[PDB]
Amino acid sequence: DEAEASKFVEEYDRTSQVVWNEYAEANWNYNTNITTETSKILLQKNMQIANHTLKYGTQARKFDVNQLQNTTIKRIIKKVQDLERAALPAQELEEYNKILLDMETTYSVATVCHPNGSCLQLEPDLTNVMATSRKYEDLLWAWEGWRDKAGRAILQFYPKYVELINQAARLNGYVDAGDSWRSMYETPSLEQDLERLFQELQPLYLNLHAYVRRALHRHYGAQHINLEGPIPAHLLGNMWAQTWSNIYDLVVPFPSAPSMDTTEAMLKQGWTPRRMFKEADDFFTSLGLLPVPPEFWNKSMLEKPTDGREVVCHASAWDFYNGKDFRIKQCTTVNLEDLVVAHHEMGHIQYFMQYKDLPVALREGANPGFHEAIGDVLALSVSTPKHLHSLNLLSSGGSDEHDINFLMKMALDKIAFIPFSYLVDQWRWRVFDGSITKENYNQEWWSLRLKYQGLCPPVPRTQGDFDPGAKFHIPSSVPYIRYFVSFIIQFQFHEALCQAAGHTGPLHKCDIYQSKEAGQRLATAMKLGFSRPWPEAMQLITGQPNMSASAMLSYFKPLLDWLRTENELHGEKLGWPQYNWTP
Ligand SMILES: O=C(N[C@@H](Cc1ccccc1)P(=O)(O)[C@@H]1CCC[C@H]1C(=O)N[C@@H](Cc1c[nH]c2ccccc12)C(=O)O)OCc1ccccc1
Ligand SMILES: [Cl-]
Ligand SMILES: [Cl-]
Ligand SMILES: [Zn+2]
Repeated sequence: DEAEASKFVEEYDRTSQVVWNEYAEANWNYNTNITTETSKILLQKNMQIANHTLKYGTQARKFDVNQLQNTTIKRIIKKVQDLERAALPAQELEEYNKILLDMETTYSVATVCHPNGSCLQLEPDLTNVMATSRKYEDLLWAWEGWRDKAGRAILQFYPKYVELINQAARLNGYVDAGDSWRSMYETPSLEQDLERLFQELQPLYLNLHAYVRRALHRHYGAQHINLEGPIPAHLLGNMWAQTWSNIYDLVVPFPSAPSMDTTEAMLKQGWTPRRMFKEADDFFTSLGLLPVPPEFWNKSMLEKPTDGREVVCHASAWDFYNGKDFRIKQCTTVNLEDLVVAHHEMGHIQYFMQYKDLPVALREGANPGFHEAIGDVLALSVSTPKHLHSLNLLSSGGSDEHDINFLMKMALDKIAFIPFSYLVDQWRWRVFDGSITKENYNQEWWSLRLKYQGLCPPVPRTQGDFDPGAKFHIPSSVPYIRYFVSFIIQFQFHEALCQAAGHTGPLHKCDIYQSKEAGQRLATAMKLGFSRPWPEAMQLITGQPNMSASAMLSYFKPLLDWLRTENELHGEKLGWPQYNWTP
């Protein structure tokens, strides 16, 4: 029993390193150059990894996990018993593989053109229209156009995807795919936990929603904005209305206090994509944390290719499973937004390197949310006026008005995201559990878009529309609740790391730069990887075991007070009692 289990673990680990390393590069070649050849080679490398997973997964299932003495060994074998997609019969496996590939390619090659012959890709073209245009009709063209081309074209694949991913999940002992996804957190109370955490941030979100709805009322006209209704989903400076910081100019609390154009400030002093990752590297090393290998700089795709290549532009960070080769792939634009994104990517990279000496089965974040949180934590300190001024991207800081402005900028990004990141997998769990059918995909999406976010589609939805398909993580099959957890827990990390750094006074003024006390708590948690249940890693960073929104609420507390006063003086109905309103 016990000695065979130890040998199995070792054999699995060394062989997976080879098989997963070979898969990583084939997958990289498809991502950095979408062709029919790299698509073929990947689908073939899917079959080799499936063979490995099946061989070792079948053998792991003959071990009684219950009889196993060693805790680490027992936790590995149990994980290896989950074949995931490899549990599918050969014919379904290759269909599910082609489906996943066809959804990725469809999303990534989608363009939106005018009759004049000019066509727009999502990054950077449609993305810039969403962020900078203040014309109702232009935003609507980019918003509808993206959903017409990407969303609609994903719909032919999705019901077959749901069937196959669910089947593989049943074959691994789960009730459905969303059940398999939720189990990554190892928390039976998970749904309740997240629901409570969502309700905690309701008052702060409803007040932000009401404040911004008024500002859109000012700008876009009383005829197009309902002050008791949902906000049209194309007016928030982002394609999915998931973050609202790009319309900051429309909502500035104190316009008498102008802040530098951080983007033109980056362009003015000749910031590059390379510079942005070099600065993220520096923030990571300032904490006493690992620098990126030299190899990283030679192998990563830090900017969008210009040699006429078709790519997956939605960013990702890569582990090639040898402990040396880690890469980022980003279609980077020189702005504050992608500087924050670069840090997110470098936190994934830092995580790979921190747990690189664990068995591969344990080479994961404490939970998926821990992995998304790490780069966002540093980025919170980066985005402070103090630190931005030190990068020469600002000129100051000080007055309670600059404070409210900075906090508003932060809330338009962080608070606005809470209902959205909660939504996606609420929709998807109900698609997976069978309660939402292909008949109700879209209607149920907008039902939740209304309920949680207070948004309405600017144009009524017709038959054949599949608006979830216009969002990366859906055709790409990436779980989303990881980002909801991340946004809550990053402020907990921030609060506790600020305490270690000896920050007194308001949390939003904290800048953990160069703190070896902050660095030590992240490194100690990250080195665990997936070895222990996550409340341990949570305890190690924050001195306690639970997820809480209190650290986030504390950070925005001065904004909540300002929003309440400001909304109360404008007589705003919080929420959307007239929910059925459509523009
Ligand atoms: O890079 C990814 N994952 C990403 C996307 C991906 C997943 C799977 C296959 C292919 C690609 P991303 O989250 O970095 C990633 C790439 C750019 C931002 C991130 C994102 O998606 N964010 C969400 C949420 C979001 C909105 N605004 C922001 C701002 C900052 C962070 C997140 C965020 C989004 O909808 O785009 O995976 C790293 C990893 C490997 C192994 C174990 C654990 C983690
Ligand atoms: Cl949508
Ligand atoms: Cl997840
Ligand atoms: Zn991420």
